[PDB]
Amino acid sequence: ELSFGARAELPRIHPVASKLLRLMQKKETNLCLSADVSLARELLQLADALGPSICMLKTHVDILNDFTLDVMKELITLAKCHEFLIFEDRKFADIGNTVKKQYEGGIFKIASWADLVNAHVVPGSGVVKGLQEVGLPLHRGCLLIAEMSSTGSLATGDYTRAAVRMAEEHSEFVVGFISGSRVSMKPEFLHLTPGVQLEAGGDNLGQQYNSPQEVIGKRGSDIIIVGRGIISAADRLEAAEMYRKAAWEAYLSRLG
Amino acid sequence: ELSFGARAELPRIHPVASKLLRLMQKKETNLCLSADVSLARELLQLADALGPSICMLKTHVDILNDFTLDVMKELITLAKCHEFLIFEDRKFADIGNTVKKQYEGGIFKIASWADLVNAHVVPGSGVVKGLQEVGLPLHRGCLLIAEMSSTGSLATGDYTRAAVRMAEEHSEFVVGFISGSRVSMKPEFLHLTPGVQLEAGGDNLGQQYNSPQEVIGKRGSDIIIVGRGIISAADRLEAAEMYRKAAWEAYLSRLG
Ligand SMILES: O=c1ccn([C@@H]2O[C@H](COP(=O)(O)O)[C@@H](O)[C@H]2O)c(=O)[nH]1
Ligand SMILES: O=c1ccn([C@@H]2O[C@H](COP(=O)(O)O)[C@@H](O)[C@H]2O)c(=O)[nH]1
Repeated sequence: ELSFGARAELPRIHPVASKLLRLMQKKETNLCLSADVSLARELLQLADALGPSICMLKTHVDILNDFTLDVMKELITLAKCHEFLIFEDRKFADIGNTVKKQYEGGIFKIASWADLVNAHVVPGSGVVKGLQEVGLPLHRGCLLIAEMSSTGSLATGDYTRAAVRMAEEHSEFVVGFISGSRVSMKPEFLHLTPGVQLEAGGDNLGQQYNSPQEVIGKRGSDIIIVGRGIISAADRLEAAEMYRKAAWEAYLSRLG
Repeated sequence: ELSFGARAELPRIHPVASKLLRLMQKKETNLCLSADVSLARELLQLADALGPSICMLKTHVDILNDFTLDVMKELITLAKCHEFLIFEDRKFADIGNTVKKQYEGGIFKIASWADLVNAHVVPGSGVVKGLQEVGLPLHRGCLLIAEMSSTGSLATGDYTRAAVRMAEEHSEFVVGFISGSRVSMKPEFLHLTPGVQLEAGGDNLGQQYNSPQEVIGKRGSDIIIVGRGIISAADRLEAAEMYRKAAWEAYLSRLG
């Protein structure tokens, strides 16, 4: 098992994965903030204050009441200043011809500002081929959704194996997974795990939580994705630091 | 087997399904236009000219370069005038708590103007529960994606059966399916089939085509969804009429 800093140098590493792994090692953070807010001002104030604590800020641009491309420009300024990637959790899940348009165009122009996006594998590999036509020229990366945190998820068994095969066959663009665990034995791939809180529980719409120690330490994932565990706390900076320290120590203790 | 007009009166019919089935029968159309354009002016000119030929206009609001809510107001005027439903092909596919916000809020406010949306079943039934908490009060309907037209689709076997169960257990909100065939034996549910052209072929990104006669007549679906077969033709009105007549006669010949 290699450190994040050593994985950043692997021969087959994608440049976006390398950039991420280097800033994870430099800043001692494997925390991705899930910035699940409706106001641009709150998104940007969280990005600025929590930027030093995170390797990545995950967006849902389509829930931002006051989205503009200028908001995205200000978010990029903060991502460059504090050194984190921007991940739009758009979950592309259409035919290749459609997702290429949804990624490049419309009002969001996601590919212009998102380092990373993700896709469901259920439509078959055309979803990746369509995205990669926009993303490769724009030097972007993609995550494939191999496992999901929600109750009744059908992303199990052969489905998860199909996501891993699709990733390992599109390594020029696919840099890793949304998963609950290590699903690929290839260290070039990133594992990002949502459904994370320090306390046991869930929500009223099928979300299930596991702790940073469980998903990084026992399940072998790389990065925790945390929304409400931080966003709903009074002091979001201290909450981010709690999650960062939990995920970082779980990572170190797996390394030995 | 019942006519569309008789299915509109079934005891367990959803009001949105009933409205659709009545206008299908009245206008002799089971054609859904896939309005896959980037200009509001082209979307509205297609909606006006093809409105009389279609039961439904399917949007991807996120590929419109000049989306505003006032464009959607103008589309609703045309939908009311010509009598067709608006279906936003958003393919919601996240945890329940997130999709509720993606459906109601952000820039698009999809629930404010879309009669129908659709969802992938892969996250489990929380995706439907989240959507239905916005959609039920707004008297909307939802389609579940049981099968997909694209090469390598994993929406087969047990996955398709899970989509049918999830629909039949959420019948207050779920009115049918995106599918390649009849997947439910319950006549209250609508089957809408994309991947349709008159000629054999596909695209370069995994789309596969079958004819209206195949999907309506042999495979027992209700509605054809047609994009490029119409949109790329010179005379989009005549193309819409050719698809309408094909789908309508295939439906009549299965009725006897
Ligand atoms: O399997 C998945 C994939 C994405 N997500 C997303 O991650 C975030 C989880 O937020 P939470 O920590 O508040 O539950 C939220 O934005 C979801 O849309 C999951 O929760 N689970
Ligand atoms: O299984 C599915 C579901 C949706 N769609 C959508 O239907 C449309 C197909 O358009 P086309 O006729 O131009 O191939 C397009 O908007 C797709 O996003 C499929 O093609 N297949």
